[PDB]
Amino acid sequence: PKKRASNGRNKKGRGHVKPVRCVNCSKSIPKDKAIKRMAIRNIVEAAAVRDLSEASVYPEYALPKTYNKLHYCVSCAIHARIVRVRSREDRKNRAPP
Amino acid sequence: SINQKLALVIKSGKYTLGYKSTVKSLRQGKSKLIIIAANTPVLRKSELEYYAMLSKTKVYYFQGGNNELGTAVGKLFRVGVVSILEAGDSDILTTL
Amino acid sequence: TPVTLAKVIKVLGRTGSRGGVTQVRVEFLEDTSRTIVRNVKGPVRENDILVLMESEREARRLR
Amino acid sequence: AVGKNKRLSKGKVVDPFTRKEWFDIKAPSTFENRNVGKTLVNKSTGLKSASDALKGRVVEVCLADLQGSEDHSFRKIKLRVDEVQGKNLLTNFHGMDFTTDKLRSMVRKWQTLIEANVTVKTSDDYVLRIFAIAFTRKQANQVKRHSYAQSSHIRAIRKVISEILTKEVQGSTLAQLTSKLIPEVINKEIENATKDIFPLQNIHVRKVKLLKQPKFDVGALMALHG
Amino acid sequence: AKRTKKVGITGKYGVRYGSSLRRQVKKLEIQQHARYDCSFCGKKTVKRGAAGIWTCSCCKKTVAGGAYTVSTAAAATVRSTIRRLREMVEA
Amino acid sequence: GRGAPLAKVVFRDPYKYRLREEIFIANEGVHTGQFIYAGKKASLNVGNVLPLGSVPEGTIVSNVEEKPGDRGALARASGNYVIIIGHNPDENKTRVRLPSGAKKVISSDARGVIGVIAGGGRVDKPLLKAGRAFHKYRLKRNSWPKTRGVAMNPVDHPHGGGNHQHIGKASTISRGAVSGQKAGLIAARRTGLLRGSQKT
Amino acid sequence: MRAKWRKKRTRRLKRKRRKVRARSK
Amino acid sequence: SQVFGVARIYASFNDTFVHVTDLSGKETIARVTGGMKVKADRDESSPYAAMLAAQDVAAKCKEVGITAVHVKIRATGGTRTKTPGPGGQAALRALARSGLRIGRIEDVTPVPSDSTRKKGGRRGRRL
RNA sequence: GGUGAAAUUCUUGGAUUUAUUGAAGACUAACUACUGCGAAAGCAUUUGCCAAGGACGUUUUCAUUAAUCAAGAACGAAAGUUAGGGGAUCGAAGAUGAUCAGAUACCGUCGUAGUCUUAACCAUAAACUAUGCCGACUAGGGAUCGGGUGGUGUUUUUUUAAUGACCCACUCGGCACCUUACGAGAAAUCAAAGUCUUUGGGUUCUGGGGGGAGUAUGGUCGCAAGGCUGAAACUUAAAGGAAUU
RNA sequence: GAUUGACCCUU
Repeated sequence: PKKRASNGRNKKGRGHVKPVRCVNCSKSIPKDKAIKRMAIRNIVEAAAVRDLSEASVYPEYALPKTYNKLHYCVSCAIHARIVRVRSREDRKNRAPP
Repeated sequence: SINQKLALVIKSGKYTLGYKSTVKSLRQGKSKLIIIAANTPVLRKSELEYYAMLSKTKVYYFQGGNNELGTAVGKLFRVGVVSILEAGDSDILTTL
Repeated sequence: TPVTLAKVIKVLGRTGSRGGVTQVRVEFLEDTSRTIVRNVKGPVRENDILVLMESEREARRLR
Repeated sequence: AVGKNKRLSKGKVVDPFTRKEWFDIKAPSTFENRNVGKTLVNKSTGLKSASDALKGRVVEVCLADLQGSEDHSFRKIKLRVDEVQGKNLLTNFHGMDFTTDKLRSMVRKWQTLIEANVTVKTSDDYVLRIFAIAFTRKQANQVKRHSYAQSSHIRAIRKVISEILTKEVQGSTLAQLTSKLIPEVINKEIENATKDIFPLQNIHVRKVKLLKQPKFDVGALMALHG
Repeated sequence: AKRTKKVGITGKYGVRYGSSLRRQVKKLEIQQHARYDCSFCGKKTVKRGAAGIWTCSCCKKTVAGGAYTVSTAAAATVRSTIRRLREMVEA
Repeated sequence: GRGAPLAKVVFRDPYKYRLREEIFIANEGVHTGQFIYAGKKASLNVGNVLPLGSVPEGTIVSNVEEKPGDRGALARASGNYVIIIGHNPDENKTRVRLPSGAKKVISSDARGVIGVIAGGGRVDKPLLKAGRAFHKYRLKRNSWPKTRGVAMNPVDHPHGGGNHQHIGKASTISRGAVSGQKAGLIAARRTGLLRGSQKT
Repeated sequence: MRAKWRKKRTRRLKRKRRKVRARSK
Repeated sequence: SQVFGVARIYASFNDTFVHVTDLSGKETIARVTGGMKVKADRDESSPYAAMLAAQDVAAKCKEVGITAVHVKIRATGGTRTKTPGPGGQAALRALARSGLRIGRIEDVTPVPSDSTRKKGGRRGRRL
């Protein structure tokens, strides 16, 4: 039986989507089907901020942050709990928390 | 485009094809422009340039061989040089 | 060995697979507003003093 | 890892830091701060010629450290050594490159990224590639969530940016291009020449790189000019 | 129209030498016996004299080309990369 | 006997009123009536004879001199070329890639024509015939046909003899062997079918 | 048996049958 | 005042390189890794080994003379994880606690625009 | 460098790490979306050229030229095949270390064919929306793409004509979405899978319990691998479709 | 994300 009306992906009017390699296992998955997430984090782990501020030469330093996009295959995303199995009624919740 | 302007000059204005007719018209001073194919011999191209400098005629170097020049002019043979005597309805003479 | 004295300011909660250790946050007597996340093998409660052989490490999450 | 080397001496001590000596790197005149740091080299024996052995190197220095300004902390400048003059060797422009954090900050979704590149040559025979990055922006009072461009606005923007960059670099020497690049005025020229096509925020000119260089130029002018 | 289904010019070898060898020979023999456009006079009059020699009957011009074609892909790529390097050197 | 066409190029004599004709190895694209420019300041065009120091990296050169002034030794067979891997201006030496994949460091003064040798693809055609092989070698040298040494008598070859046609001992022969012994696979590092490519 | 492997096995049987019949004829 | 070098942190998985070079990068000082500090092959990327190596390089570069560094953090990048390993944060923290002055922290992990091919097969690393 | 601890491995003739570079081949990241185009397959760096196409606008022209379609054809992912190029990466085969009772598997490092192109084949896919095409009609909407009747609604220029773009009524044509049932269905679910025992708008294809079997045989296309057409004997009471506890 | 392979009888 059809589990999802989207077929577990996001592809209506395409036919084919260029694949992406998973960040954990390097499994090839269609780009639209991935569990892509955005990781935007401080470079100093938010714990050594005091030490970096006191050891900085330059005052009022910007303290940049790192930006990347993690593309998860379905298996790796479920395993690492980026997403999880939901009840059937609330599988339809497109809204993130 | 150059091909569209050349087709318009073919349909409306006056044109001659070929080295001998082009040189004769350059001698008579009736040539208003000359288009020279890209693969024409350098000696013939330089002689045509000398004639056009003597008669104050504009020289346009087509971006193609004699086959492409003939196709642009609308013929099914090779054209090395084409002299435009008058444009009529095109702007090929007025521009460039 | 350089020994540093720190006092627990909040017992964050028990952690570890068997729960035998407790994550706490400790404040240093010198350099006010300097706190470090440490772990406890035995019991630990509010207002408790502390000896650390080294203090340049943190433990953020355990699973 | 300490003792896993199955072999350590296949073929079968002086201190390199003691054997090395310090130099000083001096920026061209186009930047405010002259001293940009120090570098090492082995002492000049008869078979190494430390002078030219070290004259062929480059240093990446932040534009904020070059100009003493906060608003240049997201730029870097490549400086390539050209002369040595008594432990105070002189450098010249190689290429500006943006910062990873800043580029990844201004690349975001629900908007269009526009990239252009031009390989125009200067008046003094420097061949350089300039990369301009612009971003379509959400207007005021707009309710639509994305505000993309329309792939013909993008082409027109790339056309005008290429024309602007060619016009600027043609006629301007490398020093003049650097001197008008620090004030990022070409960004505003692009903003003004584009604003009638799309709003297009964040017109920072991205990296510019030196593809090729002219001759040695070692005679009479860089004393005053760098 | 067609007197042979597939052998083509290799119908002179009959049944000898093996079908695969005859097929390779067929490809290269069509190539070497074709008439090529002259880049100088614009007429399809360039023929192979010997391996590497390609003469145009009209303009009386000899060209150095491939063994069985007037121009090989190796030569085309080499001339493109030589153009690229030359332009990079000049500017 | 040569698979590549030759070019007869005429130069002027700089010191005497005379025409000097040279016999070049034709590169692909060279034609009659073409101008060839040979020298240090010659331009990076197919058919020119620049030095390796003048040519840049990645240049396709042919008839490359092994030593400056030997008038061409390397990459002369049809379809062959040399890659300019790099330069080393101090103690001027150009590193090049040879048609066999070998790295060679040679002088920056060694000359070489630009392009690939004409007549390429020649060995892509089957000869199909002992007659074609006969005519190929009739004007190269008397090296054809080849009788197998295993089909001779023991007097005629190390492989001759036996009640079956077999080599008998290993066919890999030492480099230190002698004339009359060096028949087979001389100083072979390995044998058999190899799973791989040249990889330069 | 997975249907892909059953199909591959049937292909192998088919080509073996073809070879045997070719040998006989 | 301050004399500047470049810290050049490379926090891969199963190792962390912390090696300070000159401002040009052509003259290195104290190329030290967590592998040289930990015995077990599995802790070559441990934060403890990273901190140890950072202390070693800071001490040696103080013996050399450089007092401040510009931090260039780099993960394996290319087709690899592109995220920094456990060692880089501990390495820069250890430099700061060792007292080397710090300026211009930047991550320089090689990010491919259309990489060649990630390793692992289309079905991935089936573990 | 690698792994859950590890070990074929490279390495004080300097390995990995850091120069400034250079070459090659591949790819076209972030922008990138319940977004676009194409008949599907598929298609994501710039400029130019070459022809093509949908939608919209039209108080243009023709005038039924149309819908679906046996035969007959065009294209048709990947893998594969024949040659020539190319050959970085990854990598059926294979080499090889490990866990293992065994491991010619998963995991590790190499690694031919292949992966990339040029001519020629192949003609298959869970080629899927598992939903043929054309036409009509049936609760309502937050939105979006290409147009876009209109609203003396904002900016640089002149805040006091004017060639932007956005904001709101809103037609039209698309990719899709959001809550009972008007209805349908075995249900899952479906604005079509509705307007079907109140059964007929036109038309093509296909199926008739499970296996044997996509087999045998005969054709036919293909270099081959194989593709298309395609059974019977015999065996069998279930095999299947929705997850109700 | 290790090694947990197997288990002859009716509605």
